[PDB]
Amino acid sequence: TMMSVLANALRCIASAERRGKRQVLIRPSSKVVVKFLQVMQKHGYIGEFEIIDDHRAGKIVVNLNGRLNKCGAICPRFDCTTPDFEKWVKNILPSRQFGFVVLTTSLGIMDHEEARARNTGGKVLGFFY
Amino acid sequence: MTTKRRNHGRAKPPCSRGRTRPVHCFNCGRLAPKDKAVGRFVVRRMLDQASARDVAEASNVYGAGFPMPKLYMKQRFCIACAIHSRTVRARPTDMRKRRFTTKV
Amino acid sequence: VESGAKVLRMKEGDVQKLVAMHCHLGTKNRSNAMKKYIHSRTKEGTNIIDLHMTWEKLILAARVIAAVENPQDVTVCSTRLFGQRAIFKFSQLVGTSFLAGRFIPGTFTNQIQKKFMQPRVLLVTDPRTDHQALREASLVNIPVIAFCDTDAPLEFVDIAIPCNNRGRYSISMMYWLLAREVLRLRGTIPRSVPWDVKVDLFFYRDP
Amino acid sequence: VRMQGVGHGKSASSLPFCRTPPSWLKIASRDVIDAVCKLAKKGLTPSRIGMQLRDSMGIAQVKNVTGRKILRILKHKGMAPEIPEDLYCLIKRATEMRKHLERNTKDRDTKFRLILVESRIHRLARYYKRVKQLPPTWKYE
Amino acid sequence: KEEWVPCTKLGRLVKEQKITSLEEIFLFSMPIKEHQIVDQLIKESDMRDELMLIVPVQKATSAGQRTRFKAFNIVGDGNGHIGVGARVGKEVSLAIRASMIAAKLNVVPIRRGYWGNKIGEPHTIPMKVTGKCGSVSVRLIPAPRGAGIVAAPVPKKILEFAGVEDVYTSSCGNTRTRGNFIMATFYALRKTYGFLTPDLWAETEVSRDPTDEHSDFLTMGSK
Amino acid sequence: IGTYNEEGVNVDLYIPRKCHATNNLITSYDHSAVQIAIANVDANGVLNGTTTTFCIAGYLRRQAESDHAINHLAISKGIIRIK
Amino acid sequence: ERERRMDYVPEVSHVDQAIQDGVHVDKQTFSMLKRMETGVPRHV
RNA sequence: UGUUGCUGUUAAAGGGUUCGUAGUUGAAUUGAGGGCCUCUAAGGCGCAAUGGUUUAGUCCCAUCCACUUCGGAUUGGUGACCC
RNA sequence: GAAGAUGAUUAGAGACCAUUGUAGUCCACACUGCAAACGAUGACACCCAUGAAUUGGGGACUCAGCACGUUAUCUGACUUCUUCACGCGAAAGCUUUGAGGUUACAGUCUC
Repeated sequence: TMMSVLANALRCIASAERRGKRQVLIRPSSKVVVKFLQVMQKHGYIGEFEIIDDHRAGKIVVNLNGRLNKCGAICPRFDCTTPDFEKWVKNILPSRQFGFVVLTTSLGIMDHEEARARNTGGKVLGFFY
Repeated sequence: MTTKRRNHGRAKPPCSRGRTRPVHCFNCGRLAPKDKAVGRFVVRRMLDQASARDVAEASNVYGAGFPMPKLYMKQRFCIACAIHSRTVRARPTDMRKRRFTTKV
Repeated sequence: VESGAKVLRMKEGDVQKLVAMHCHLGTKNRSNAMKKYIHSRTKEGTNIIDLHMTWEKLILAARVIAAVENPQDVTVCSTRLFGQRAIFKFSQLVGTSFLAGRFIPGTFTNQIQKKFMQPRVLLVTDPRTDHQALREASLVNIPVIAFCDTDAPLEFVDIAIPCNNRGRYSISMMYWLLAREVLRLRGTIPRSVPWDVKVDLFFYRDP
Repeated sequence: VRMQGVGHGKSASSLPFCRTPPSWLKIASRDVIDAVCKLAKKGLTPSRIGMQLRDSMGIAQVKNVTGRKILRILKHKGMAPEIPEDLYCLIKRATEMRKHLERNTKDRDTKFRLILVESRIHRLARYYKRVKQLPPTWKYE
Repeated sequence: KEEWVPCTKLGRLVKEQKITSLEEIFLFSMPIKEHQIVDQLIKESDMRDELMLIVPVQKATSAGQRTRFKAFNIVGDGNGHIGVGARVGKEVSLAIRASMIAAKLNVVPIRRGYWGNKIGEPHTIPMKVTGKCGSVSVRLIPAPRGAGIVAAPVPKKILEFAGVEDVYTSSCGNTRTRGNFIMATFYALRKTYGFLTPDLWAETEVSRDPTDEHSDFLTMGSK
Repeated sequence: IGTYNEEGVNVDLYIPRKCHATNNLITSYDHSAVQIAIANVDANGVLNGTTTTFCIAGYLRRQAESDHAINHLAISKGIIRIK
Repeated sequence: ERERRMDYVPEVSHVDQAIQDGVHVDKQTFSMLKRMETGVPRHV
């Protein structure tokens, strides 16, 4: 089976992006997968997306503008902290300039940049370039 | 080691059988799997052309009267067997991959 | 295009010619990448090409050769007798360079060779056996336009015109339409008259 | 994937995309209920009750034309079986294999199958004593 | 050198003042087929030519054997242009002369960004990149200022060429075959512009090729 | 557009071209990334002069996705008619 | 080369277009034509 | 010795297969709200008005009739649509 | 037909070959679990393109409102492109059927 929802979604996006395809299908939907997409659509990396309803589990559909290069998943959801933002941001990303790690917090779902700003660490979620 | 042949010299595909019955040779009595073994179909004459004339003379109810029968057989050979009578020969890379199916 | 008066649009007599000389059909075999072009299949099993599709492709390729102001930089290439004739008659009018008979390797890449040339653009009768040309267009930054059999691959073909390349009367039509319209947009032959000379000049004859 | 041994199949039954009752079903909740319980007294399992209903009366789903499905009906009227459907069936198949094997101890296939069916029944058992639906002293044998 | 005759469109333009820089040629992708295109545009007193390797190769023959010499050249400007030749000639001086030609054909520009501190002009690669030839693959990591060129002497050269003064690196696989290491390192420094970043995109406009604009004068050129 | 300093001054040698189809950076290295220039036409068949431009990437001629994308680009700009 | 004289007054051109010479073609071709903006041309 | 960051087709290395406990890992739902005023803040595939002789168009019409690939014709026409 | 016996072959030869021949080869009930038991490719799950076929099911009087075939579609299996796309690999090769999606290194478990 699949033991991470995110992993199932963002291996469709990455593959599709490397083939230059301008839409992708996503088999499941979660409250979580939504939030992840939302982020990247603000910062300009996605055109739009639709959630469709089968009344069992939804099928997300996304429009890629080709502005992504990867969307990963950090699977164990390891604990990152106020000092350790530095660590992750160096090690898994090609840059500090345009690398975006996305984290979970009690507050919501947000970029590392906004995480530091509000001074709360948390468990990591995923990342994109 | 190196995969010289994809099908391994067999008409047996991976992940299906893994066992196909042995079959004797009409040369040396060697056994090999049926798929490996080298099939040919002979259609062997019962008379040479030269002699066919002479016998068809003395015939009235045969030859002219009915076309002569032939001995049919299937011949399953071993690898070594085939090669030595040069009915199968080594081929260059591009040609080895070619097949002619079961047609002659 | 627009703004425009429905200019360079298919007409009665245009269609009348195409149907007649049987360039509306393709080749019998189903496509490997040109599946979209095909409109149904006949009870002879031959795949008809849609007319509107083909027409727009032709107008497109006109806009390309119109955008070269020194026509000699465009090349035409055939390796088939049926297109051979039509090349020569085209290179007179439009003023394109050409090589026909057979493509020779290193005419677009080999420096030490007196048959060396650097095209801006390239055409072909068949991308299948003119293929050597295309693969040397790739490394010199030269776009391509081809006359594609439905069967044919589209590898190293940027723009593609669906076509039948079987028989004389098929191929001649296509070159004739291009040449016509090109000269209507450059040197301003009007579309008011039917074009000056005949498709029979573009037919291979044998000497 | 198939639980034990090889198999991938996609043979399945979908749902309606309309969860409200058809216009050609003008039958009320009560009629549906009555039909279920009536049939049940023959000793029919819910699986065949639903089949009889859908085919004869055109019922889309029991759940669509009543507020509840087939077991909930039965339970409330005290006709429900105390051995779940899936468990019972396996035990029947099991015993029948054991007959065949009693006679034929050379039979390789049905032996291996019985091993499967056994451990499968055990999985069910374990389940239904976590989620109470059998006594907590239940065992296959 | 000896007097030169262009057989290339580009070559003609470069011999005139029409194309006045590498940038024009690069920006609308066109191959450089004559090394004389480099020398004319980029003046000497910016260019450097080093020989990274010269080694014997041997080809087997019955009885005695023929020999040859492989060699590499490396070339470029510290303003962010690099290019690596490798060639083969039956004598020393042959393969040397040949290398330097090929090298100047293969020239490619270099993007240098920052580490997240912006002062002066670029001192650091814009991102991590990798390049691979054979089993070796290099990982270039961007470093803060004052780090220096932290790599082995072989890539230290190759990085000095490309104007990268601050980097941290590591290699993998067999690195003790010299030739493979060079090509690897070079493919890394290409991959910069091959990667899309937010700073670059804005749907930047394209315009006509130098070739096209100057077509008339190339016609006259032919005469 | 491009890398800047804290002083706002461009540091780049050049800003590479866009492939409109995939919105990816056309490299100098790719020589299969062709720039196709079509000449526009108005009423009475007069050329406006070369105005529009397409740019195709060299990753679209390694499987011939080129044709496909050119159509979607064209059709959107009203250049190619669909019914 | 100039043994090739292909100049004839219509000849094969308008004959093929049918002056009344006729053209007949598949019923799929027919269906395509009549759904075009041009519609069927005469003699088809 | 590769948690960060290893390898196992052929180079050292996937167990002959299946069942199966400890152990490890495990799908989706509950839902993170709104209005009135200012702001040229943007978009508009909403829209009353009224503008525009081809100072911009296409369908209809007029005249030809051209067997078939000419046209123009004015107020054309709350038409279409454009600033 | 191992072992054994006899005849050759050979410088030497139960050799390889020839004529024989015991255990064994077969079956029932017990053990053994030692194979290149191989696809030298662990198991489950997701994404991933080109063409032509085959194997089952489904879709548009008398074992008989039947059976086969063609066109088209679909789900499940085995594999070919000797025009398999991207990509990977030291190369040979691998390609929805992965050794691909991996230094931009993290789906899960185990040996």
